[PDB]
Amino acid sequence: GGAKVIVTTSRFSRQVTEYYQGIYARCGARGSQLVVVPFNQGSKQDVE
Amino acid sequence: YPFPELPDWDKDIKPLNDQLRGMVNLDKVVVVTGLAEIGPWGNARTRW
Amino acid sequence: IDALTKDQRALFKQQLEIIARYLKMDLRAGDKAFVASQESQKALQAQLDLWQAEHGDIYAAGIEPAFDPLKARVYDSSWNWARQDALSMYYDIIFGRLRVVDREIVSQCI
Amino acid sequence: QLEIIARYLKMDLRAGDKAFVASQESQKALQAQLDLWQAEHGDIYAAG
Amino acid sequence: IDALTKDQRALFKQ
Amino acid sequence: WRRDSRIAPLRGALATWGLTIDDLGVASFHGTSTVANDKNESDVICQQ
Amino acid sequence: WRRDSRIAPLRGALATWGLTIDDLGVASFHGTSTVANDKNESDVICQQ
Amino acid sequence: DKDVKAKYEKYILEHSGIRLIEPELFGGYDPNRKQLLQEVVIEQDLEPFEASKEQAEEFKREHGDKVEIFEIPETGQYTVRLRKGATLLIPKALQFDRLVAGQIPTGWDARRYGVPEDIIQQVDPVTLYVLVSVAEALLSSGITDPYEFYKYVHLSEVGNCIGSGVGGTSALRGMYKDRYLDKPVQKDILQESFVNTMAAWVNMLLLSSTGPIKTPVGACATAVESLDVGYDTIMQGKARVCLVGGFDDFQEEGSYEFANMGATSNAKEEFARGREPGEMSRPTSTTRNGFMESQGCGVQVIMTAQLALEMGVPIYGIVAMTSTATDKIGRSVPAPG
Amino acid sequence: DPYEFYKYVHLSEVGNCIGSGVGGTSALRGMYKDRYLDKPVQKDILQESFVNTMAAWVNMLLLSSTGPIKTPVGACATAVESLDVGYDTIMQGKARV
Amino acid sequence: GFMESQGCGVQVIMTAQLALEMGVPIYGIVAMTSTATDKIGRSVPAPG
Amino acid sequence: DKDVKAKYEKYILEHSGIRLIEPELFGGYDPNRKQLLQEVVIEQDLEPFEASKEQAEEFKREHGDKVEIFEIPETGQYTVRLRKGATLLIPKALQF
Amino acid sequence: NADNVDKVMEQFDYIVYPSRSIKTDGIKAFSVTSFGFGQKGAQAIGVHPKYLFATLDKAQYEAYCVKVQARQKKAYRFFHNGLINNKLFVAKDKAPYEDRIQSKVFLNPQSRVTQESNGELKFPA
Amino acid sequence: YEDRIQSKVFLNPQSRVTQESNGELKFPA
Repeated sequence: GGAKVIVTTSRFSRQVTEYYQGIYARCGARGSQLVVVPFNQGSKQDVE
Repeated sequence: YPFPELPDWDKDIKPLNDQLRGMVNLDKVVVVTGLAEIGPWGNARTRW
Repeated sequence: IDALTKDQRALFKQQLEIIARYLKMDLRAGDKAFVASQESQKALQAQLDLWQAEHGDIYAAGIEPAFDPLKARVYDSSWNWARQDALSMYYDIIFGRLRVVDREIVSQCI
Repeated sequence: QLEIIARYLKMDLRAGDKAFVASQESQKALQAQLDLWQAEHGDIYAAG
Repeated sequence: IDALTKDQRALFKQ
Repeated sequence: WRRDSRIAPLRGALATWGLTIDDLGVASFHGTSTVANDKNESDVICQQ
Repeated sequence: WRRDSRIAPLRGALATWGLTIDDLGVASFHGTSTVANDKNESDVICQQ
Repeated sequence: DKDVKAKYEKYILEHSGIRLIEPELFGGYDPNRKQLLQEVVIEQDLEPFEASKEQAEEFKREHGDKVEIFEIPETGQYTVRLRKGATLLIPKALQFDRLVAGQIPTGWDARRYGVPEDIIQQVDPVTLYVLVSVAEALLSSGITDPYEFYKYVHLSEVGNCIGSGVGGTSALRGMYKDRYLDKPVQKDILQESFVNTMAAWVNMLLLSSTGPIKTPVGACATAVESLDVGYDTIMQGKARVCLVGGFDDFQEEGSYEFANMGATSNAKEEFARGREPGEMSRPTSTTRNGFMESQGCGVQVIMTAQLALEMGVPIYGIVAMTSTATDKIGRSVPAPG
Repeated sequence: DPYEFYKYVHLSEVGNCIGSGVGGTSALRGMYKDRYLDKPVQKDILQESFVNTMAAWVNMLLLSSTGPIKTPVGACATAVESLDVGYDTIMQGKARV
Repeated sequence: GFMESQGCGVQVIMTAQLALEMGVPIYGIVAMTSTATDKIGRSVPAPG
Repeated sequence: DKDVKAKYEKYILEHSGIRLIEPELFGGYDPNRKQLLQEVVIEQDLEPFEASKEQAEEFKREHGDKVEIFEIPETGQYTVRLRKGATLLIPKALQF
Repeated sequence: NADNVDKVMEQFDYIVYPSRSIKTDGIKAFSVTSFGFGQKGAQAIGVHPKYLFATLDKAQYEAYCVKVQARQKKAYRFFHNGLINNKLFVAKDKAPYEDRIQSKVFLNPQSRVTQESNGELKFPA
Repeated sequence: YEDRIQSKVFLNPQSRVTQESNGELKFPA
């Protein structure tokens, strides 16, 4: 869909960087956007 | 130890031969015959 | 041996102290401040040993922040990838990686 | 004149301050980590 | 011998 | 095509083997991962 | 005289203006005041 | 063989490609401790040390008023005391940014390919990459003994056009620094700082030929200019066969210098972007911010189509056209145009 | 005015083949020594240690041209090799001046 | 032994055509030029 | 013009051609005092000197065991003392 | 590493930027271009071998095709012999011509090396 | 050449500089 999503990962490696860009190369409809970010929902601070 | 694959006379070359036979002086035609390298990934073989 | 010179030492060591006293410099003021901060460093490790005991390691590790704007990677070049998948699929058909059977060709086309 | 006596007595004069500096760097690593706990949980929790 | 005093010397010389 | 005002050298050497610019399939780019070089490299090869 | 087995390149370029080796009047020598270079320089030009 | 992949693959990948600079490969370089010297004017007399009569004199020759040397009546030696005012050099270290660089695989050695021991010790590493290269480039072209060229062709048609950007960067240092530092350097390191000494060594070990040699310096784009040069030279009867290529090494003084221009990419800043070594090189990315230092060389032997077919050697392609070209007036030396 | 060349000839025929043995020997020093000594050196002395930076400056101040440039390093005999290079280049339609 | 010395030397070269067409002085004709290597050896400077 | 030859010719010839190296023309080079550095390992503590905080660190970064740096509580500067074992560079000159 | 190609590159109709390998039917010609410091810009064009071969006769081409594969077998032998024994590089000691002949060989534009009795290529006396 | 013309001048293998209204040499608009 035309969706812009922001995806959080707790294993931020080139391997995972790749995986997602792989995904976007194949599913990225015009208008869409993929933003990957390191995150750790164990952390109050990270969340906020 | 692979050399370049020699094209097929019939399948690959013949369709051009009609136009190109002797249409070029093979003494002012410059050709890359050998090929090597040493770099971060190894000789050209490993690198490729 | 060093009895006939432990006399020497004892002498010079006092001689040192006097110079010190004259220069108005506390010789052992280095060790004094060290001892001190090494008591405060026990009060920390004390408290920090509480957290460690009430939660355990895996928790401890799992709450460390990790989000950092500078690591954020952005993927938005739909246009270029299209032409890729496009030109990619063309040669796919020609080599027979794709038959008109495979629902795949459909997916890709969409 | 002091320095020489020192050198002769084989006693490092500033070995006191040296060891102090050092332990006051380790004392930063603690306060560092302990400042994490403090931030992910807040005071009332800590106390409780 | 004079090792236990070459220390002395060195000192005084400075 | 030597000094031929009406034949670009790219054309020339390509035509001598019976090809137009449309047969130039792969362009290998210097592409140094720098800011300006890649915007420019593309540009030159494009205009051409 | 290009690649002519029966015409030394010296002859060639000289003959093209209507001259033989006999018209080569002045030879300008590297002649570096070193021991070997001057015995050799003379030699090459001589043999020629 | 079945196990090779299991054992070593993990290692192999981890110790080749673009990686963190391995100091072993660079006689101790560690970007995390860039060594500099700082001039310090001592302000109190320094302790005396022993010296040969010559050395003593040298010291006094430079300092004079600020140094005292005296004979040791007994041993014939001398004694050096720098007085206050004397100028000294104290080493310091820097934390440099470029920690990543594309380096030849960890373990590669010209000795394995069969290069002679003495020659190993006598030439710049760069020459080693070139010797090995040209040796394997002849094999990928069916030439075993390069003398085989002198069946079909005269000694004066095997040309040699290998170039570089600076090349000999290692001897170049021993000349301008290692010698001013009084470290043990060869007497002839001057020989090995020239771009064309590599080229020469190729001719003195492999293809003994009275062929043309034109060695170019086209900076970053050398390797191509070399193809041109070789190309043209061959199309003028100057030669029929001809080695062509480029080479350049990685060095402390090099890497450090590009970084002052802004050419290389800041490893520290990029490590702070989550980037991993060797995946810091994105040629078209939105995030592309600077290039990657790398070492090594590359050669390709070129021939007349004639000589080619007559010999019966493989043919990888046709050099259709080559050319070099400058841009307009400007004052920016590096600006691509 | 070197632009006078662009009366009779196109921008792409004024070629530049000036070479040297090492050339830039002065910046070459500031790089390998004057900097390790922490003396005040330019940031771009790397620019000026290349044999072809001389050549470049010639083109950036005088003859602004899209001509060939092939700069040689023939050691002691460079200047002649340069004549060769230039010669050949001109006899291949690459340039006229 | 030889003499160290400093400086440079240039000479601008043209097609006889362009020369006469422009009407510029002509100091001489570059009749022929060439470069040449010597035999196998291990002496880097030895003139041959 | 008529005098030019009289005045300067003497000079001109004497200050061109192959001559004795003129140091002015080479930022001070004088083959009579070729400067080198010799690595000397000091064998007694050296006197302390002032430094910026950065510089201090740099020095320590290179010598470590063989250098002590401390803050000046007041001026925010530092103090550098190379202990015995430290490695120094002393200039010397050659007659070339 | 083509992460996500810069929006600026979209203007460039004629270029497309692959972020994974594409196996095609084949390529005819290519353009390797590059740039450098000091306004050094150089471009080269290469053309597939077939097109050269299309100058000949099946006669010639198929006669060359046999020479080629004989070489590939000497080459193959060499490489494996070399990998094992550490001799992909053989340093030449003596030149092809004995010293006494040198001037002659240098001047006879047809003098060429003959196979000899040990397997060594020499100029003949 | 003025900047706007550059690409054209670079590609027109006959574009040549004309004398101008100061005496400077310039490729024409």
